[PDB]
Amino acid sequence: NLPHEPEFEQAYKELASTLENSTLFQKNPEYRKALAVVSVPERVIQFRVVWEDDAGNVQVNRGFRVQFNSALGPYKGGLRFHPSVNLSILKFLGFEQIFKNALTGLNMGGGKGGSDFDPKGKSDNEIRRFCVSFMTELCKHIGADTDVPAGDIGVTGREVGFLFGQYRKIRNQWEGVLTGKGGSWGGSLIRPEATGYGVVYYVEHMIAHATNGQESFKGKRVAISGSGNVAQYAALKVIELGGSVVSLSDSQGSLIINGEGSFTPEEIELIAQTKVERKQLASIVGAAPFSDANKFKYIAGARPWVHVGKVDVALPSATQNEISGEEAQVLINAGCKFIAEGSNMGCTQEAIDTFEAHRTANAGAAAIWYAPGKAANAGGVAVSGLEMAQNSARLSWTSEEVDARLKDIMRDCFKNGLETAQEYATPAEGVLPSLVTGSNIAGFTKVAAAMKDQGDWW
Amino acid sequence: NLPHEPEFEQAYKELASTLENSTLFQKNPEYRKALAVVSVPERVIQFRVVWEDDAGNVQVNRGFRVQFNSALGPYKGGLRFHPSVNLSILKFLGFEQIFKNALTGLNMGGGKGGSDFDPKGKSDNEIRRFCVSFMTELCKHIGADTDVPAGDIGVTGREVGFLFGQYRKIRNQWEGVLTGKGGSWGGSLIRPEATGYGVVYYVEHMIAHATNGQESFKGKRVAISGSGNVAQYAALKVIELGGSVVSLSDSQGSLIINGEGSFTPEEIELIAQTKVERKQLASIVGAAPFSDANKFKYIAGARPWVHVGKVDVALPSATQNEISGEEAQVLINAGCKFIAEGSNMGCTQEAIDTFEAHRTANAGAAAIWYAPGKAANAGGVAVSGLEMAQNSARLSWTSEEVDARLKDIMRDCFKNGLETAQEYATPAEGVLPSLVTGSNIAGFTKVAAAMKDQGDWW
Amino acid sequence: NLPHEPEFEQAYKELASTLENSTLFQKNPEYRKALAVVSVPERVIQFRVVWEDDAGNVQVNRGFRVQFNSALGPYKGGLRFHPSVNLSILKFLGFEQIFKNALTGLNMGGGKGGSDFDPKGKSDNEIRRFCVSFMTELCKHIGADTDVPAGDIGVTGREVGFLFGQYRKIRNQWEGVLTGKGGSWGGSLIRPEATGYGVVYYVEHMIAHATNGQESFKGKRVAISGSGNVAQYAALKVIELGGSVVSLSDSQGSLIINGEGSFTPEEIELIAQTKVERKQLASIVGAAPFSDANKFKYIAGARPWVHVGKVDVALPSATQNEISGEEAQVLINAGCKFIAEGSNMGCTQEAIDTFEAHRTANAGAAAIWYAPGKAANAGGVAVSGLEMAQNSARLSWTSEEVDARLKDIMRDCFKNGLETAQEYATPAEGVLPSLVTGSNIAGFTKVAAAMKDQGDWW
Amino acid sequence: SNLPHEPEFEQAYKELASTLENSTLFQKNPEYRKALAVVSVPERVIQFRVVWEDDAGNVQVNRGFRVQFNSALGPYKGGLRFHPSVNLSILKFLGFEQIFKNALTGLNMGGGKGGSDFDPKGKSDNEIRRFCVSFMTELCKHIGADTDVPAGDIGVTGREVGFLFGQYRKIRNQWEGVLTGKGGSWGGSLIRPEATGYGVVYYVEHMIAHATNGQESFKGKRVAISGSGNVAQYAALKVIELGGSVVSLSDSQGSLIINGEGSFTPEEIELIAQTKVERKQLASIVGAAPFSDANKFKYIAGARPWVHVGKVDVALPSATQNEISGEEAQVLINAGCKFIAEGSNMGCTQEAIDTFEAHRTANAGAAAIWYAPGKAANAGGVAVSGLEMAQNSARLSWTSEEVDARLKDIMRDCFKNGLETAQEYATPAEGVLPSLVTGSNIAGFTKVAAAMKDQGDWW
Repeated sequence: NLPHEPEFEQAYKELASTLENSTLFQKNPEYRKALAVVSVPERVIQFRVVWEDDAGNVQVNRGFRVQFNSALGPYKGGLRFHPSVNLSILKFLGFEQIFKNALTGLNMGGGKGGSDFDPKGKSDNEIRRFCVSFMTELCKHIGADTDVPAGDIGVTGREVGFLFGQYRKIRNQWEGVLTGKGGSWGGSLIRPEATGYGVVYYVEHMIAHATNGQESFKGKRVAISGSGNVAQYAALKVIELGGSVVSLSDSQGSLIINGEGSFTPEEIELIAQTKVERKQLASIVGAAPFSDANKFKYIAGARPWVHVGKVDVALPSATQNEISGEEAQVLINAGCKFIAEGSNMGCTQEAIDTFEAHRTANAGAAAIWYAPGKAANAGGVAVSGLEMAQNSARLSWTSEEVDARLKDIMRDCFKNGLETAQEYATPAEGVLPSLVTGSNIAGFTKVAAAMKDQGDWW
Repeated sequence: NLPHEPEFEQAYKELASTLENSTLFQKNPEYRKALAVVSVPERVIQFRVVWEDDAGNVQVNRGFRVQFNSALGPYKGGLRFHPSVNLSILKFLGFEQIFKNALTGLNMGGGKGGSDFDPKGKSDNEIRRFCVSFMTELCKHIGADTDVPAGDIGVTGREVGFLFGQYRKIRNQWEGVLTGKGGSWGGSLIRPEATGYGVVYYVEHMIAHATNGQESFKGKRVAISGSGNVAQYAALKVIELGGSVVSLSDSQGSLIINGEGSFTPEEIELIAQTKVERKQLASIVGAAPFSDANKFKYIAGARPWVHVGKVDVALPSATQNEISGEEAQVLINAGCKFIAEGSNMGCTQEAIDTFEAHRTANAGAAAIWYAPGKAANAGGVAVSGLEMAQNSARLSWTSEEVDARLKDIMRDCFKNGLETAQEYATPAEGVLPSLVTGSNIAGFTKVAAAMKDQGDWW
Repeated sequence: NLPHEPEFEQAYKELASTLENSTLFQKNPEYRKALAVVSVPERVIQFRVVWEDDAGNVQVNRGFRVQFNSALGPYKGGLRFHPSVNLSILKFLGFEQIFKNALTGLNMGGGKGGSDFDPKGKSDNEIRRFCVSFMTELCKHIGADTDVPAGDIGVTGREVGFLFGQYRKIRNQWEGVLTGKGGSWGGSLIRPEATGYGVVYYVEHMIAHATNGQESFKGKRVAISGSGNVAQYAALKVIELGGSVVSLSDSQGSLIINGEGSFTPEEIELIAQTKVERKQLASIVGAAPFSDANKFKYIAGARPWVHVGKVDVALPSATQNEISGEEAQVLINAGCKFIAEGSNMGCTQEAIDTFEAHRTANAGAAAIWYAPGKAANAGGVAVSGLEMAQNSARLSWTSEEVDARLKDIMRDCFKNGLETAQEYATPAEGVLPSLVTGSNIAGFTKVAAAMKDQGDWW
Repeated sequence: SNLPHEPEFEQAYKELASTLENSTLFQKNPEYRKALAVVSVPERVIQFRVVWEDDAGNVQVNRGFRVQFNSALGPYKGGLRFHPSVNLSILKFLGFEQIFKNALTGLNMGGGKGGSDFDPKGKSDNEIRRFCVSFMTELCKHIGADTDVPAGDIGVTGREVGFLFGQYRKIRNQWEGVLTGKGGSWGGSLIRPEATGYGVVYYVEHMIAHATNGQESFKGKRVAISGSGNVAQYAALKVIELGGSVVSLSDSQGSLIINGEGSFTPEEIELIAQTKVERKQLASIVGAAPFSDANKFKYIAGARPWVHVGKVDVALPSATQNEISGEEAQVLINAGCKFIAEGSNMGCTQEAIDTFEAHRTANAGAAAIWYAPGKAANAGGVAVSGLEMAQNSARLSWTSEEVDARLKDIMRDCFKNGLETAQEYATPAEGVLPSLVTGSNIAGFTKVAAAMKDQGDWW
């Protein structure tokens, strides 16, 4: 009899239902066996981790690595360091990573792990001492051809460092065992720009499809939210591609372009610099260049969607639930034909249905086409693939070579949605398929077809 | 004393007798010692396989992996499941595969394995359990840096899958350990088009050498027998290069182009469909577009060769023994300058002799040039290389890349045979070198020299 | 107490010095702790080697692998068979290899190894037996991901193959375990040309920076000394890039041009022909094409430098101490702006000094710029990385691809110097940074930061 | 070849070649001269940087060594020393010597030594632990219960062997006899703390029986022991159990001697032991009973005991290395001493051994002082190491008597082997005691090089 894993049970249940709400089990009833086999993890290793504080007292924590599926590649997925962390939670995140990884087209499996060690308040020494203990046991079960972890909440560049360093010390091997590594020791160019650029390349593959190769980002006006990695870099891509960034935002208010024009790459770098020193957009409007009142209007308390006027593309990249149902409709009245999430769960369920019913009711390129986070924002995941690719050759690509390849990888991710929705939720003649509905299913179907080829089920 | 291995002994003779009838041993008489050493296998694992049939009974079969030579690369060669299988047979096919893999210039060794297990009348369930057991032992002695098997008789997608999955299960590693793998779990694009395209690419390099790069496939008429995947895809690549595909065939008869012109790509495809439907060419000529008497002429019970008129290239891609002595001479009467086996052993010994006695009699592009199977149709073998390349970085290539690279590899195959005939079987001045001789020796020399470099012999 | 290690102790002291003559320890006084930690090798293997002579007597020699630092990659570096060999000498060379290797940008650590085994006067059968015995133990501590050794004094192609083959037999793996491999069994194209081209490309990147990208080698008069492959392949590349090779020279004398005009490839192939036959430059001047006193002019005794009139670029590539203080001054008065080493210790300390004190005294493109051997002749190292890169996919590149990539590695190498010099030895405005100082620090800082990232020090 | 200066080693090598030359060996077996050049180079030496962290959290660096010298007879056996004077030279020397010593036990046990130059002096248990953790993280690659089984030495005791053991088990994930000197509940052996001390007395008591044609034993015998750690403690106790008297112990600060004719008692030895636990000195314990009593005891500051005990029969140096020189050798000759063997490693300098072996040549019979070398006589602690492995493999914990019975046997056969080896090859004049030094060195060398020849090491 199972224990209570409510975080996982729901993630399980969300998948089942979307597979049932589709033609997948009419055309292949035998894929209920796939769901049954796939949702038991292949392997879970739990381990005590004993580490020492700056005072010398003993401290105990629980370390986990859920290694869910490896049919399409080595186990791949993040490490989480947070006092909430437990099996139930890492399964929920392992499970989903199978299918979000699978959706990219790369040869990557699915897993997640970490510990309930709480890095808040700890010194860098304490972190280093814990990482060293964590990796002393974890080194046994990973490797560049077996399991390739990465970062997540409370594990970034610094901890990836400590973990890589101790893997090496024990294993006597330099290899792509971890991703999100430093640039001099097997890290990848276009990592910081990965999620920003990846969203833009994805939407570009949507445009060409809907417009039969006739239109692109060029000429288009693009309203964007947020000002961190994700917005900055999606903004820079629109610009290089001859488009128009017409809005940025932070949590206190929106900076939008007055009339026709865009942000320039010079201006975006200013906004970055102030986001490094953690100053809010209202603080830079009093000086040049943002003081120009003919170009910029700063609106306080406001998300940008209602203030941008006529827009063609919409890119939330700030937080979750930053587009409501009333903002979805205003976006539709404003002529916006495309929308993707740079941020995870960026659009509310209300707004999602609003985009999907509108798509449903408008044949072709009169529709507003929506892309969920799990596909459009997988540029971070894609570039991890390319880290390992380069790590395998022990060689650094150029920033042009990674960038170009990143785009191709968002095409495969685009294709996987497009083709799976055309097959399992066939729209009417004229109508665009559902990239959301396609993208919740494609991960499962690639992985289950794989599992059957390999005798994991029958 | 030695055992009886007629299959191996026969193939060992043929190579000795190729090698003796040349200058190889007058320049390097010590290379006789390489011959003695190379033809004793580096390693051979034989093993019992106990497996359960659908009725609950114990079944016993013999498992084999002959790992012959690894000087140029790790062991490369297929698995065969047929009741005929035994050490001698595998030692035959594995010995050959050393030299025919070597001939490509890719870094590949030589081996062969499989079993006396008979897939005839076996449920897919019985196949899976045999594959799971056969792998349970085979996994100890193989691995991507060590020994990389593939398909052969009785082993294709189904078994390559079951074998891969069980390897993954025990070894806990995702890697290029088998080839002919699925598209989603590490197969290469251009896998089906690989033998057809490779033959066409081999011929292209014949044309450039033979005319100094004044000619190509552009403007030439190509006779092609066969109408399965090799014939199909060779005809397509010909058409892509500006060539005319003037014939297709099957066991019952021939479909030829009337006068001048070519098959189009949508005509190959229609044929390919009706081939999947298991119906013959004679049955589609009642309808359009093959009912056009201006364009097509069905000929029952004929091979295409005498009925195509004047022709530039010929591509045997149906069966063994489809060009007789009479048909070689008719192709020579019809001005055909290039003949190359897409099918295996496509030309009968008299056709080969005819073509060789015509080359010796005609300096330059006057001569008909024959290119043998082991050289012309190693494109399935070459894309096995490109499958492995990709697997390593865990990154799919494009069609455009895999395809580009195949031509490169077929250039190397061509160069190896060409140059080896200039050196060790030197034709008179202005007369083309022998690609049959070249290609039966190039293998041996590359390995023998490499073996020496490595202290395998001295 | 630590043993007397004079050659290592001096090499440590030189670094500690060049690190002190900089802002590095001001800006980061913690990095002194790196110099401490880094300068004790991660690991050393010493081992008895017992091997048999042609008479059948047991002979004993010592074998060493210093695995110094593995932060930027797996250990990389040469093996040396010379009777001087001890730990101290290999410690010295390994130490410097870590920093030389980091300079390229590539993911290579640093090591050295070998034995006191004397090849001088040993038969090719004894070398082979020692290699087998030697590699029987060493196999245990190297591999394609741990340590990739190579050649040095006493270890060429022949020895390399003997080492490769015994690693194959034991480990039963074909991998990129060594570099300098035969072209059939994992070699790379552009190996011979590596140092010569490498040099030229580094000077092309210099030009580019020092003329804000408007000049290249196009139009430039280029002084070369030497006439072995290094000068020859530097001279072919200059000419490939639209530049003029106006001198070559042997130890006996110098062949130069009269006024405008330059060496042609074909004339270089005659100097290459007659340098294989061990004959001198003075001998070939009797005949055409060199006998043409209008184009060419042989000067016995002399080096090129005073006789080549006005010149732009100066590539010493013959033997040590070949540019004195005074020839530096003449190179300066001839208008030379660029000078690299292809031959190690090509410039004398006085000439290095003249070049730097000239650079310091002449803002911008008025300066002569001196590039040091460690950065300029990193071409053989670069291609070592590219050889491995190729062995990780079992797929060899074209000459043109290895050539393109050798260029970019030389760019990274330039960058690393230039940027480190801009940082830790800031030049005055308009003055070029010191690449000698650049390349001395850049190695250490790159390896030091990575060690901190990976918690090897704190 | 360039070769580094390893003075301690080179000397131990040359002296072995000497004692083997000075005998009928290489005439009867001239091919063994080839084993000489082979044996004396090590099979494998692993060096490694050890990086660790002090209580303030500052980085510290140290040098790690394991010398794997010979393995023909067995897996590499021999201790770990943590002392600031440690280098490859010293470890090669201690390594080399460990080979023949382990061969003399008659258990299938090779030779080697390792350690670090980490000084435990002044350092907290948390620092040592953290040191052993980083030390073992690298060493775990090159050792194993069928490969290399290290042990204690100066700087490494039961404390450090626990720390090291536990980090092996973490990384490698096997519990095994990959070390010795272990605690009684996690693979340890009974009699390990007793073993060296017991071993030397056991050995010496066969010297008595032989030299006295069965007439005498330790019964009656006054025996001058040096040192006051575990070796001298249980050596002393073994002499008191066998009817002898112990008339001295000592530390680095001084010697504590008997007055008149009595002995140390187990009661006293136990107190001296608990004093040595806190690591207090012999000068700190003579100012209250039972060591005040100046009719039984006299405490001497700065002195080794030898001149102060007067007339002695046996001498048992168990303090530290090079504690006996020619001066003291002659002092023991003049004291009527007839038997001497070291408890401590390498207690007698070459001068002592030249003296003792000159003395033996000169005087026939029971007038000779007879010296037993280290490799033969203080192999009791290392014999019991082999039995610790035996017991880990057997997966059982043998009784005190069973181990003792086996230790006993081991030192018997070693004495026999040494005695019978010299008798065959360095044959004495009539009456004259045969050389235990030349005999023990041959018997081991032969066993090693003979096993090496068979295994294709030399030919």
